[PDB]
Amino acid sequence: AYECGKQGGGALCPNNKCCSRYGYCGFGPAYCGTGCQSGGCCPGKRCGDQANGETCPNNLCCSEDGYCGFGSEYCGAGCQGGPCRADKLCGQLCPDNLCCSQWGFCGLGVEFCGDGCQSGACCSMRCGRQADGAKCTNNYCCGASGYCGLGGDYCGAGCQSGPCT
Amino acid sequence: AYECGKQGGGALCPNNKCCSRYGYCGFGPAYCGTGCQSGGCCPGKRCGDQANGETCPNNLCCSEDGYCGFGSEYCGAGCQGGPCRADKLCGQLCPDNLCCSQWGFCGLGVEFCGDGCQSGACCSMRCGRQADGAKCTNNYCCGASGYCGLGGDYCGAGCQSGPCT
Repeated sequence: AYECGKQGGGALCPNNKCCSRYGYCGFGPAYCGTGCQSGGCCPGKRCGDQANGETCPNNLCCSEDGYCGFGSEYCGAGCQGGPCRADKLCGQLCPDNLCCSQWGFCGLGVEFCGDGCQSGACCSMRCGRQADGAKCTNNYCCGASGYCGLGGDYCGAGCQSGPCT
Repeated sequence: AYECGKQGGGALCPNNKCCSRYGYCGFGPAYCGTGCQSGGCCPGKRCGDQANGETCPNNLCCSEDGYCGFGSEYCGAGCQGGPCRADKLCGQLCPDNLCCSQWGFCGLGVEFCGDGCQSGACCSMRCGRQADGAKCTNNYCCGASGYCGLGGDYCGAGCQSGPCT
């Protein structure tokens, strides 16, 4: 029955719905208030230096004061995680599986994850006996056919390296 | 069994993991490639004026070209959705259940969703008998105790107004 959070295998709700303390999605005090696991919690979940380096779920911004939300108070000056308005440098893996572009910036989409992607959720990174025994970054699995990724297709049968099985 | 997407009741994967065409979370082409439902798809899902107004899952930014991603190419100049670097005004709902603050800006966290929140995922907007018959915004449900929200706690038993079941 559970939809989200610890009870639902770490799933997130869609469209910023709060995951209640019991593992169901919705809005209002029962979901977003005390015990809120993810989504648009009110107040925002603690993050960053104020929570042992935890990032915000759902790609929220971590404010200077270590709360998760959106808007200039969260993503602007002093933003310490998520989609901050400042460019995010990398070389230092990107947080939350963001791609480190050829040019050393974090993001998602082909400009970041496509050709020249260094790390994170790259589109097509080669590994294993297909790529000279090359290793995957981010502790991803090398798949049977020599692509880096995660999930059963890469970590399951024929997995060459990384956290197989 | 299913984790995400249509098969997983619309749930999102954590940490920008891609939801495969079969409703499982991971990275690499099997998950992020053709049929990718959410997460860090590559290429990014179509969005905005290139997808009938649809917004990016997981609060990704919609680029001016109508692709979902993060970084300056997506969130910066020309961004048409998600956590764009530009402030977003409201008064005119906010997209993706973002709160419209009393000052008419979209975001999440207490500065937006707390005192004076006009619409979206407000922390504690009163409604129903307890608020002299006041209505909820966003087609939310008014719960039995007179708070606006969504999910079984508000739309279920005791629901006063909005799309009760």
